[PDB]
Amino acid sequence: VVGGTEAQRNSWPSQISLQYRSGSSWAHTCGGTLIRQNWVMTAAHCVDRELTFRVVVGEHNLNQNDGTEQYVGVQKIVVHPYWNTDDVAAGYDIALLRLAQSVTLNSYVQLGVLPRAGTILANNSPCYITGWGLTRTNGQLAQTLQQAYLPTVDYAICSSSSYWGSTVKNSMVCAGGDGVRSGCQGDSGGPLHCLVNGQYAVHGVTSFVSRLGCNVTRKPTVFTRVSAYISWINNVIASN
Ligand SMILES: *[C@](=O)([C]([N]C(=O)[C]1[C][C][C]N1C(=O)[C]([N]C(=O)C1=[C][C]=C(C(=O)[N][C]C([O])=O)[C]=[C]1)[C]([C])[C])[C]([C])[C])C(F)(F)F
Ligand SMILES: [Ca+2]
Repeated sequence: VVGGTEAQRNSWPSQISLQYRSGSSWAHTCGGTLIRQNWVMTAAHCVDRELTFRVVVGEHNLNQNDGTEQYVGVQKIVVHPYWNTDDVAAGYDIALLRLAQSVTLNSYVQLGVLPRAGTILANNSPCYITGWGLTRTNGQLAQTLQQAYLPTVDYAICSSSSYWGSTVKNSMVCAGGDGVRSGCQGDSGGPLHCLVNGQYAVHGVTSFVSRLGCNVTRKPTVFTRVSAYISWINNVIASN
């Protein structure tokens, strides 16, 4: 997250770090949100790959012992059936990951709240991204959870030619696009927390930003619109 600030240890307790085996040690590669105690929501393209995955909940500094961490393996990856690795811009960039045992909840570990199916935000909605991704284009990972105020840019505006054109669709959400603050690599798969009727809920999963760079004016960070995939989520979880 470029242009962020570091978050307080207990603000965003559904935040997770998704990591791989890197071999001898582990390496953050994306974010995720805790949505059940044995289930996490992240982006299909962060689990595209043949690596071993773990998840870390109660994580504030990726280095440094926090005193609050729980580390749990991933048992089972369900990618959207229509995701195609070649095409982030088609959408479906969404995956659920079954953990090997359920985490315990506390003040640093909590379940993400999901929007009602179908909800769409007004323009210029209040929303935060959070993550450990690069703090500059072609920079380095934060060591501490960062967060950045990114309000929404609605589908017609984000849709216009001066912004994403065509490449956005309506199964997606745009937020930011001011030139200063944005998502960046290593924030992929994590939450976009929006304020709606006094409670924060997770309305996006971080997907993509532009090839010219992370914080570019008029190319907002783009995310999977959670509210288009409610029924898919609940059907996976039901099934396993
Ligand atoms: C994540 O932290 C990171 N996301 C990405 O890395 C994603 C993964 C796939 C490519 N990603 C991009 O964000 C890249 N985007 C593009 O290269 C790109 C932009 C736009 C389009 C498009 O307009 N197609 C339209 C059409 O009409 O079909 C395609 C491709 C950028 C340059 C890096 C953060 C950036 C969120 C992680 F890094 F892990 F992946
Ligand atoms: Ca730590």
